[PDB]
Amino acid sequence: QISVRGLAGVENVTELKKNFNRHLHFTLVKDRNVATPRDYYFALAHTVRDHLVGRWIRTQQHYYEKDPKRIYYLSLEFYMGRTLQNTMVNLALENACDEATYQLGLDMEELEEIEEDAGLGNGGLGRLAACFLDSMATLGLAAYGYGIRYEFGIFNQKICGGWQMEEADDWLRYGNPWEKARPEFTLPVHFYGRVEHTSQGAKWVDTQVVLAMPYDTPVPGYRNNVVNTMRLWSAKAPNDGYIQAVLDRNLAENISRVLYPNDNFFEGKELRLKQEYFVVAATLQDIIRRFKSSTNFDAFPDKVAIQLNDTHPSLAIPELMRVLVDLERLDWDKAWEVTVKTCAYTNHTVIPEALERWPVHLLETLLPRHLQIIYEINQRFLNRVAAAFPGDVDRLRRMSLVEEGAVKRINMAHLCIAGSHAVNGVARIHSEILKKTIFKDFYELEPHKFQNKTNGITPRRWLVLCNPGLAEIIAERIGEEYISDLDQLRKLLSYVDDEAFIRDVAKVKQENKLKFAAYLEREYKVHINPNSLFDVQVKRIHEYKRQLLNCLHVITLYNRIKKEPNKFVVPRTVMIGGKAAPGYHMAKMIIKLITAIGDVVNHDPVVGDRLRVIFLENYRVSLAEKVIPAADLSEQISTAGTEASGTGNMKFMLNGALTIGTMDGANVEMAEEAGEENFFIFGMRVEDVDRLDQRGYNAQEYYDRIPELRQIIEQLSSGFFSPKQPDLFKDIVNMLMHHDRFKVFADYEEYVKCQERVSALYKNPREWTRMVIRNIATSGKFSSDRTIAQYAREIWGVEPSRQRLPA
Amino acid sequence: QISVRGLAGVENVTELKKNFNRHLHFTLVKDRNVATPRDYYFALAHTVRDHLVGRWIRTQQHYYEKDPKRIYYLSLEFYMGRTLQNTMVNLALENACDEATYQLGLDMEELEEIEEDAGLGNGGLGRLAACFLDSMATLGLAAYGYGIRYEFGIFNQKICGGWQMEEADDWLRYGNPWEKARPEFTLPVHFYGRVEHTSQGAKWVDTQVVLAMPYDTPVPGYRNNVVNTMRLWSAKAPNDGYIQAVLDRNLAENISRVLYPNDNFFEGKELRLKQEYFVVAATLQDIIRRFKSSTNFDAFPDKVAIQLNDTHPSLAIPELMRVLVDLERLDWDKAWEVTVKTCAYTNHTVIPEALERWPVHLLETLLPRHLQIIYEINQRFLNRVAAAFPGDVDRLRRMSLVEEGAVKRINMAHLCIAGSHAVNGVARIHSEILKKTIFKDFYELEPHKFQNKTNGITPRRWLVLCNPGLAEIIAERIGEEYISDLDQLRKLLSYVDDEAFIRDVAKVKQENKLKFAAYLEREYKVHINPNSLFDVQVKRIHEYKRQLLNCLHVITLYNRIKKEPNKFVVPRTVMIGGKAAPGYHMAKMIIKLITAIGDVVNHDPVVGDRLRVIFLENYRVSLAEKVIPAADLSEQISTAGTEASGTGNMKFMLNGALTIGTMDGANVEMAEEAGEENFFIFGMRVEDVDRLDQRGYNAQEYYDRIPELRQIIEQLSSGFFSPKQPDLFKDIVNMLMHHDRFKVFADYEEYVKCQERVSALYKNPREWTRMVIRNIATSGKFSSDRTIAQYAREIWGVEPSRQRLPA
Ligand SMILES: Nc1ccc(C(=O)NC(=O)N[C@@H]2O[C@H](CO)[C@@H](O)[C@H](O)[C@H]2O)cc1
Ligand SMILES: Nc1ccc(C(=O)NC(=O)N[C@@H]2O[C@H](CO)[C@@H](O)[C@H](O)[C@H]2O)cc1
Ligand SMILES: O=c1[nH]cnc2c1ncn2[C@@H]1O[C@H](COP(=O)(O)O)[C@@H](O)[C@H]1O
Ligand SMILES: O=c1[nH]cnc2c1ncn2[C@@H]1O[C@H](COP(=O)(O)O)[C@@H](O)[C@H]1O
Ligand SMILES: *Cc1c(COP(=O)(O)O)cnc(C)c1O
Ligand SMILES: *Cc1c(COP(=O)(O)O)cnc(C)c1O
Repeated sequence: QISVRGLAGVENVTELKKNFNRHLHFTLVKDRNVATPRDYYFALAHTVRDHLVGRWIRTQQHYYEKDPKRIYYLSLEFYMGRTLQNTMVNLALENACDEATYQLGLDMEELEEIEEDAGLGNGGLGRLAACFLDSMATLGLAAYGYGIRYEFGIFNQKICGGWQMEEADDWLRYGNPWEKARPEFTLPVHFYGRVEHTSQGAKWVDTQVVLAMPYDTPVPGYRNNVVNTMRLWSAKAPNDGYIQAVLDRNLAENISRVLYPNDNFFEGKELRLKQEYFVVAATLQDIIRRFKSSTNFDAFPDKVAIQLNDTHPSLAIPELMRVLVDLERLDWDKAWEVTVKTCAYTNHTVIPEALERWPVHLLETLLPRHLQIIYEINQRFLNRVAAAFPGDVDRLRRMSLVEEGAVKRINMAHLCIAGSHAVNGVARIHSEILKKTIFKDFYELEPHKFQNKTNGITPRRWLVLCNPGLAEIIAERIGEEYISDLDQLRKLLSYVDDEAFIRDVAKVKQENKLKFAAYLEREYKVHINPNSLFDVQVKRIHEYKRQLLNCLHVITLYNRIKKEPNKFVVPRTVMIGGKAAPGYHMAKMIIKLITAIGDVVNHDPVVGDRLRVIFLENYRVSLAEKVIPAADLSEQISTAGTEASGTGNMKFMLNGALTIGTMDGANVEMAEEAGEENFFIFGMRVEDVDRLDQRGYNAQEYYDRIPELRQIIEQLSSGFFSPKQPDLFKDIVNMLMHHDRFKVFADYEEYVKCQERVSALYKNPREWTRMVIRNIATSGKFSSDRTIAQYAREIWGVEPSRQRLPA
Repeated sequence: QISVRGLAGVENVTELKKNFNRHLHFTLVKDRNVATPRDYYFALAHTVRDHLVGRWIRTQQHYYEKDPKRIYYLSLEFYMGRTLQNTMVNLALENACDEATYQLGLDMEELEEIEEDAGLGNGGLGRLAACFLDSMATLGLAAYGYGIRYEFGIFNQKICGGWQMEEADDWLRYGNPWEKARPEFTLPVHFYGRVEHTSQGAKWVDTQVVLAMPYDTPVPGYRNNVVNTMRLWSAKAPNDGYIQAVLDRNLAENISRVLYPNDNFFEGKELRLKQEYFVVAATLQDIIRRFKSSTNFDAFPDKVAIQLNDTHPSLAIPELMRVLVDLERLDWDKAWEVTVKTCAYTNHTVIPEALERWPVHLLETLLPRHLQIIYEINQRFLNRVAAAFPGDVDRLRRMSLVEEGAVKRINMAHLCIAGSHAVNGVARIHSEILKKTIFKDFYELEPHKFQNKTNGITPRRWLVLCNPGLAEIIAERIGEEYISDLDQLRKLLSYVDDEAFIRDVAKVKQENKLKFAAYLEREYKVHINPNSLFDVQVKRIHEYKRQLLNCLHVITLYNRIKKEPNKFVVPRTVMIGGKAAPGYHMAKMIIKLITAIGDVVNHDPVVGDRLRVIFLENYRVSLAEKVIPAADLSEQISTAGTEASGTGNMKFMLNGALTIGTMDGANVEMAEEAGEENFFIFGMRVEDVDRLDQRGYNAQEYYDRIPELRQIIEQLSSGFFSPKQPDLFKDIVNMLMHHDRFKVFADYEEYVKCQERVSALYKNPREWTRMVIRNIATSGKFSSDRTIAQYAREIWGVEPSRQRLPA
């Protein structure tokens, strides 16, 4: 036992054991002689869940009595990962459960590995929602997460012949012990139909109804006895040839069947639009119901805050208007005032292909009334623009919520800005770019709406839970208070010259690496050298994230070794992992290239154990918890101006890895906090990128001037990495040479040079560790508690509280 | 409190209460201030379920240790109804739970009404399976019920404008506390593919796989601590555009989506065939697995008995052969010997349109290997016939498993007889008819195979549970032993002249009628006179059951009243209820006719409260438990030779109703047991029916000779019962006059006369009750415990046991 895991009291352990046996018997209907590890996992899960119940019921009862302003976080993604360990940590039950299971003859880690990840998200945006829920509970806010209970989350990735294969993520197969179905709270959602204009107001009729059934999952705060709720909706068909009619119910229920895995290119698919309205319509009725139980909607914004995670739930704006105007009978102007003061929008990217632009004909058929409301919103908004900038007809077309052209579309981002009192970017540089480029016109019209809220990650899951060894040595010296006040890590700077601490920091990292190296062999049968530098790049596969630039460096290292075999080089294990969206051809070709490189490099006798290339299969939250604590070097190399913020970068910094990256997204603030001397910065800044675009990017120039780069391209073209299929990577070479929107070649030279400096420092164990200490010590700003406290104070208008609850 | 409901001990009640509160808190995650009646129902349900667990685990553990011969009852239908009260009764917890809930300020009856019926059956055949499970557990047999877990059971019937409307039976919406999912025991089921003939045996390849996930439901015996299992399979797709692929999983899972409600006409639908193989394939693998854990399959028949409930699971025969021959490598002759000794078949009807005759092209595409096995079975069987009856070529074509003609079909009944060591009818007269007509050729070839097993009903649900008042007065005089030894009711004959008993029997019936009369107003807002004779006919709507004959009598009574308004007539409340299969036009027209008659009769001032016609909506198991105890007259009027047995008839006899009926099915044995003087028998016997068919049935003859009958037909034709739609019932009149396969007119005169005798007896309260006592006293033979004991001894080769288990 380690301290930060709580106390293992005698009667506490005694109680856990009897309840464990009680659940195995009564709940699982099992007996010790036939129970399997999975059965034991569920017994433990139900045992821990029991401890949540009392707190969950009184927290909600408390909000009913106090009636504080309620925060509603709307998102179509909640990348939760596993729940068991996180629950024990927040309830201070980890050591007790560890002891209790030990006495029962069971290994708790083994049991924890049985839980399926709740992968209801694609990557950053979904995981941000998850960290936010944790921080909002830890800060005592009356917050509710609202989304969709997908029967199938992000697909499980299988690598066959070096290619990605997608497999259904049937995460509910064995059941979900954490959720509680609330069929009694089912609500109706309407689709299609037509709008009738009677004497007194518009009426939406002849609609098809789909029921929204909620499932509640508890969200425990960190040791403050606060347990908030994450409510996820499931689609159900109303009960009203016979056989075919029953079988056709599936049509309606398909709405909550699966998570769309396309995080790169917006697809105007009808099913996706249905999902977006489904979550919005059910959620708003729930919100209003709770409000009416606290008819003067003037106080609505004082009791309700709705945060839109990107434009995915943007229909909340016209839906709130529909309800207030059509159902509650408020006049337009009043309803609009309430709507704007209630809603706030968060943008996550400036890349055009990711922005939602719904075809008018789709909204016309599916949501006829909302389209009319959107047109009216646009009309009134443009009248305001026309009055502020008389005669500027071009601005009018640019700011319109309706885009003209081949097919008319609705720009959901413009809709969100017009209908929100606050719009924020997720990193200082990103928020600035929003004001200077993409949303410049809106900023000039309403400057007060634009804010910045730099992202963060929760130190519970991303430190205490996944790196107990590091959390312990830190606590030994500054206490446990930093876990909910991460800024305290700064006190660690006074230990940068402490020989003992330096030794412990390095020991923990070594232990994490051996632990991960072992895992690689157990569950994947691959052998790596634990003494090599762990060079890691894990995140979804995208051209802008430039996994390709990493590949070029790897090949360069390989070619240099083959050039001078007996020359010493710092050993490296290069790990790249991440999923590619199913229809993203280039991303899939990049995964293939990575494995192809490994096939050559990992079997070259001359290389030995000096260089290894491994593709981490099925990267997901639970895998991130294993690899991040074991990393030495974090690759954050997106083209300057493309990664809005990034969050994986923060996870690595908090866990003892140094960072090599561009001045993009949050990397800028990270370097600023730790000091540029303690970061491995390289490449073009946003300004350099622009200037290059003015001139015109010509990749051929770099190819002609850099011999090493030329050699790599020729190897790719000639089939050096694909003997049986010589032209296998022709698409990659053609993209790099003629239409690379992300300028991979432009940063190649500086990148390779920077990597040499990384290797130089790694050769000096003591100085590498001292730099690590300086990074960990200054990672405090990146806690989602800080992010949430800012949202609370500057956007929602509520004060966070660290005050514990009762028992 | 009443005796037969067990003791309400102090610490037993104390324990139930604390566990009730524990579940409401920890399981339902609720608090007393927001809990609804449904929440209380679930808390109680989980509380009672807890008491089942210990017994369930040791009963199964016991079978593993003793290793007795195992009985497998295969059925595509299990009409279970509600489980809460039945569980309390069998566990002797009813009074304790009643007291415990009372002390908590709750009414247990109210809570019991919240449970949804598990309606996984159509009628008699499905309910028989349910009663059988109860008796097998009560008799200590190591029995397992195997079927399909339909997401939607028999449709809920709504009557709109007098017409039947079907509504999806979403019985799992709020969850099922009685079942335990066993995903760890999932098995693969194969479909389609092709057969490869290699060197060593045939091979079924290129198949599509569908997973079978089992859900176990406990089946408690009556106070013997035995808890058997009913295992129901659910269809799941294997995990191996992306979105569409995931959505298409529904195709595979549609197999267990809904129960086919067509109990009248066989439809060769592919989905139904898939359901039949699905249950058979998953079940047999489970059976074999359990056997191999008890490779000499010679002892297989000594450890396994498979009972086929009708031909629906007949594929078990060729599937067992497939496994033994193709997988286990036994030679054909040996495998066949094992198969025959293992399987037994039960027939439920002689009506040709109900018999399963699958088109060869369907089996050819879906189950190619089974078709080959069936052909081989047929070939060897016909060689035996040819040898026993040399030169009888006609017999060869008649007995073939393959029917020639427009489209080749497989006669599943012939397959079942050839592959079973026992074939039984469900009532003496039915079994005889099987041997004389439909299966005459098979009987002559193998007389030893044919048996009779007269049906029965369980006295727990059909007496103790639904009629506690009657069960109590009986117990007061002869004890409680009759509940599991129904033959003891005969001792009641010595009380036929007991003035006290006569008074109590009549009092209970009166109380049941007032109780039902009240229910009719509460949940259906209809007022009836509790002092009238309750004339009831409840069962599925079929032409052979002749609800139409009942209608003719009702109209006759109405016309007689209108004829002589001031003439005294015994008051009657005629209740008819039952569902019509969705595609059965005539059955739906009959329901409409019933309501139409009520619309006229119930609003005629001259009739007053002397005659009322009510159609009991949504007849199902839970409704049967309410109306049967309240009935005075039971209508069992099927055309002689058409109702194989009937079971509703037995339920009425056990609950104090007199019976008016034909000498059909079990009615014959019932009259034989009680004495014909104590039964209201009328109409043609089977012999009379045949003779009429020889001559030729001419309905016109009856129409011309019976004035009262002529008047009714003219009223129907002229639109007397359908003013706005004069020809609404032209199809009914046309059927009755020109093509009535069931000779409604032929029994009309005798039926009306018999009904007059019923009314005459009802006018003498004392003599009516004495006759009732003679019926109840002789209903012992109709307990499913007797039926099951006979199956056990004469077919399965096992001895029933009344010995209790431990605790
Ligand atoms: N239709 C979709 C569906 C999903 C996405 C999506 O997942 N997008 C992202 O995750 N974006 C990521 O969200 C993170 C959290 O703010 C940022 O730090 C990161 O820079 C951004 O790229 C984008 C569009
Ligand atoms: N394809 C199907 C589906 C369902 C059925 C069906 O439910 N049949 C019956 O219920 N038949 C009934 O089964 C009872 C139990 O033995 C008998 O007493 C009764 O006489 C018989 O008609 C018949 C064919
Ligand atoms: O009418 C009410 N009376 C008492 N408590 C209530 C009432 N409505 C809500 N509550 C409490 O408030 C919690 C919040 O429920 P919500 O509507 O899901 O937010 C409930 O679980 C109850 O504890
Ligand atoms: O290998 C075994 N060891 C000990 N008990 C067993 C074993 N296999 C089955 N059992 C017991 O037998 C019960 C019957 O399981 P079944 O296979 O579903 O019939 C199980 O719940 C166990 O109690
Ligand atoms: C933190 C996280 C992300 C986001 O990583 P970035 O490098 O910021 O894109 C994506 N996936 C998982 C599973 C994560 O844990
Ligand atoms: C007993 C029962 C039946 C069978 O009734 P019969 O009159 O024999 O056809 C049908 N339905 C239900 C719900 C039953 O309880």
